[PDB]
Amino acid sequence: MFLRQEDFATVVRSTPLVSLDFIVENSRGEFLLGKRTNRPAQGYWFVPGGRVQKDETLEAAFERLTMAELGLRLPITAGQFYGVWQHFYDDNFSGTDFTTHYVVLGFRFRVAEEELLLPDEQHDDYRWLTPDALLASENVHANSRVYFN
Amino acid sequence: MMFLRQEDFATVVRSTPLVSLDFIVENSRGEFLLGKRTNRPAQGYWFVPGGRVQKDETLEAAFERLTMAELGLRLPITAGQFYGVWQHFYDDNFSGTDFTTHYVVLGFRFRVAEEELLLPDEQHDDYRWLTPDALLASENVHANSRVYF
Ligand SMILES: Nc1nc2c(ncn2[C@@H]2O[C@H](COP(=O)(O)OP(=O)(O)O)[C@@H](O)[C@H]2O)c(=O)[nH]1
Ligand SMILES: Nc1nc2c(ncn2[C@@H]2O[C@H](COP(=O)(O)OP(=O)(O)O)[C@@H](O)[C@H]2O)c(=O)[nH]1
Ligand SMILES: [Ca+2]
Ligand SMILES: [Ca+2]
Repeated sequence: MFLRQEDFATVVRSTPLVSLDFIVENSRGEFLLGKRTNRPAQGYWFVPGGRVQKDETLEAAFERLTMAELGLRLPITAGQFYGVWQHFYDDNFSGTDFTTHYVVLGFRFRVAEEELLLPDEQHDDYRWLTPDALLASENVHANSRVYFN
Repeated sequence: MMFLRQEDFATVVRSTPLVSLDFIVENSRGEFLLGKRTNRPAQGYWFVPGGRVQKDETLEAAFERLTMAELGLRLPITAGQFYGVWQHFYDDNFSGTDFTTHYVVLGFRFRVAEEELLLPDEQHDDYRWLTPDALLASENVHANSRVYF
């Protein structure tokens, strides 16, 4: 259920979003971050992830979101559950007039870089970063840095 | 902003998953608390106490608000044992049968002293402390509560 703009605005204004964030490792002990082109956390390096839709199972969401974010569909069985997190932003997808709140389910998994097809819709660049490098940069959003604390 | 007007809550339930905390509440003898629900969804079923997280509310704050509202006893989230992520889908909703309800649920288990609760009558018309074997044997205990045991 991909909502029309009016109803997505009302939803974001009124209730927490539920999302899956992906802690994606390569063959070198590095993790995938993309530089976000959408609000919230626009212009920051952030892990790939997205919200779960109405009446969508977590199993279905994991497949839809891995395909949408990484260009590679993976089943939820590939992910290692990595906690429940909470992300609060002062802005939203279409403005700076109300806040966004996510309750986030983290999942960690390792992939082969050559099997991904990284899309350009939500990020304008992608890097595989070591925990030390990502923790040392203010350009990586705090909500992504904490996964590596 | 937090407790929504009915109009806004209806839009939310129609359009996106709710995020809730369900409480697996044990007494000193190893029995667990179930209430007979007076509201939709799962109306008329025995169910664990629990409720949804509000916009811009931390999970820590929601746990305190919800234990107080559900049990008459405020407990901190540190008292709870994380008990998994679950998903509950219902064909009806708080206002009737016009649309479905979807919850992404964070389970928490903890023991209380029965004598210290002040069980409210707003959401349940009866309460029982049941053994796992007993609650598992009854179709009047909703499947979404039975699975915790
Ligand atoms: N109109 C609309 N936009 C959405 C919906 N869900 C997500 N979006 C937007 O679609 C894009 C991708 O969604 P998602 O990956 O879930 O969002 P993220 O938290 O920004 O990474 C972002 O620009 C979101 O703001 C929806 O139901 N309706
Ligand atoms: N108007 C309104 N009602 C709500 C809201 N959140 C929950 N409710 C209703 O308030 C009561 C208690 O909420 P909760 O414990 O979260 O619901 P449960 O899932 O039915 O146990 C139920 O009747 C819900 O339908 C809200 O933001 N606005
Ligand atoms: Ca995304
Ligand atoms: Ca409740």
